[PDB]
Amino acid sequence: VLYVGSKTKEGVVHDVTTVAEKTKEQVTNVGGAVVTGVTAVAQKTVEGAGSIAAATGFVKKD
Amino acid sequence: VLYVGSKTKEGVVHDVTTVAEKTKEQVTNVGGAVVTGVTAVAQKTVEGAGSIAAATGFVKKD
Amino acid sequence: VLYVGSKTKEGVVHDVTTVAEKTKEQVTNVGGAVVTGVTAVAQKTVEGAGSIAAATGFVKKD
Amino acid sequence: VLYVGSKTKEGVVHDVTTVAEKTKEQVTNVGGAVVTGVTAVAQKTVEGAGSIAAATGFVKKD
Amino acid sequence: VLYVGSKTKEGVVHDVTTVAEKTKEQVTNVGGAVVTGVTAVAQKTVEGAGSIAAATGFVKKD
Amino acid sequence: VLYVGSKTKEGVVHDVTTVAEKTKEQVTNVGGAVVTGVTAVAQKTVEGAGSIAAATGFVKKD
Repeated sequence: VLYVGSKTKEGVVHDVTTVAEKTKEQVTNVGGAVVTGVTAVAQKTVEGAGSIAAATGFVKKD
Repeated sequence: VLYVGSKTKEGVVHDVTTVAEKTKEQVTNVGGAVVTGVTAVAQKTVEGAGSIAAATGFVKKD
Repeated sequence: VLYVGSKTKEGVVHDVTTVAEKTKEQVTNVGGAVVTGVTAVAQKTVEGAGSIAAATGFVKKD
Repeated sequence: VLYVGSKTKEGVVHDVTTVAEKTKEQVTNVGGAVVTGVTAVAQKTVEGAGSIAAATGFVKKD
Repeated sequence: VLYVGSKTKEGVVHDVTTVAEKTKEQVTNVGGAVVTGVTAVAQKTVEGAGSIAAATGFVKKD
Repeated sequence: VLYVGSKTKEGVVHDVTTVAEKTKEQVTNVGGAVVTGVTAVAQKTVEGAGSIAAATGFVKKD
């Protein structure tokens, strides 16, 4: 194996643009999970049994 | 293996731009989790059983 | 293995830009977790059973 | 005018790959110009009368 | 004018890769110009009358 | 004018990779100019009349 003048990009996030203007936003939350923002997760390896990799807005009442 | 003039990018986040202007935002939260901001997680390796890698807005009432 | 004039970037976050102008933001929080800011986590290795790697806005009532 | 999370690329050259293997190449040159290599020119502005912008393999016997 | 999380690239050259293996190359040159290598020129502004901007392999017998 | 978390790249050269292996190269040169190497020129402004900006392999017998 050999790379010459190359580029590898395993597991990335880029160029996320969010323009929000003139916004009203009310939220009442009891017990649950409210997610209103921007999220960006970048993982190469996530190993494991029962694992929860990159949860967002999660409610687990086991 | 050998890299010449190369670039490797395992597990990265870049170029996240969020423009917010003229914003009102009210939040009442009891017990739960409210997430309104910008998040960026970059991990190469996350190993383990039952592991929770990069949770965001998480409520676990086990 | 050998790298010549190379660049490796395992597990990084860069170029996170957040412009916020003219913002009102009220938050009442009882018991839970409110997360309104910008977060950036960069880990190469996170090993362990039941581990919680890079939690953000977390409520655990086990 | 305003750019948000943008990219401008006025006048560029990129991703020029030339693989040459097992090559014999003889050149005799008298008076003239022999050009056998790879060239990449990138200019934003070249102004002027009679100007010669980015000549390659040029012979001028005025 | 205003740029937010932007990128401008007026007049650039990048990612020029030339792999040459097992090459014989003879050159006899009398008076003229022989150009066998890799060249990369990057100029933003070149102003002037009669100017020669980025010549490569040039013979001028005026 | 105002830049926030930005990048400007007026007049640059980058990521020039030249791998040469097992090469024989003979050159006889009388009077003229032989150019066999790698060249990279980066100028922002070159002003002037009759100017020669970034010549490479030049012979001028005026």
